[PDB]
Amino acid sequence: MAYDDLHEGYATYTGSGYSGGAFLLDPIPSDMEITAINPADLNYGGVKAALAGSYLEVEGPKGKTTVYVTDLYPEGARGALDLSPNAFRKIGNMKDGKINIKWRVVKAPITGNFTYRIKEGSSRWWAAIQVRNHKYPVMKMEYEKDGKWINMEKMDYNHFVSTNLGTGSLKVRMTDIRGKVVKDTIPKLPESGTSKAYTVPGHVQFPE
Repeated sequence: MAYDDLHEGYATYTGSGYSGGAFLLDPIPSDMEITAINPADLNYGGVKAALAGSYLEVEGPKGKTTVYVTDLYPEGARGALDLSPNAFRKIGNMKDGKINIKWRVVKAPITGNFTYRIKEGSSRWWAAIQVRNHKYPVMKMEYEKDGKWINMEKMDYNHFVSTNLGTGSLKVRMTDIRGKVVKDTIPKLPESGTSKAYTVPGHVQFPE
């Protein structure tokens, strides 16, 4: 109904998600509080991986904490989260196995601008571009070509994808879950698909 509405569900805990999570957000600091998220809640607004790299404030029987969303919780029911143990311990008893929670999307406790990650295989012909360090969920990414703004499809693996992106620097614009839009420019994509993924610095952030 609204993006920041309270969700009721359950949480278990897991050690997965620090490395190899579905949203390709590595490296994740080993002491970060993180979660995997069920697929229905993940795909808010009909955007795949809408909530990938979002932060959630999660309340359990013992208190509240904030977690970075790094992975899919496969087959997870609506409302359900698979927390890292450092997060789970803060809000419940690990000996219970599974606890009732209430959670909502919150502003990222971060500083600085976006960083972009260009997936391996990317070029001006086909590219997958991830936004990192974003204050709110990224719902939309578009790039400019011949004076037109082209919408990029967000994929399950938390990158936006297009083909035939054109030449020169890539002018992009990002829309958050509140509908705030920021514009940035990324250097030229390679002329042949890259063998390795790489990151490039961004210069903008969603407003407070």
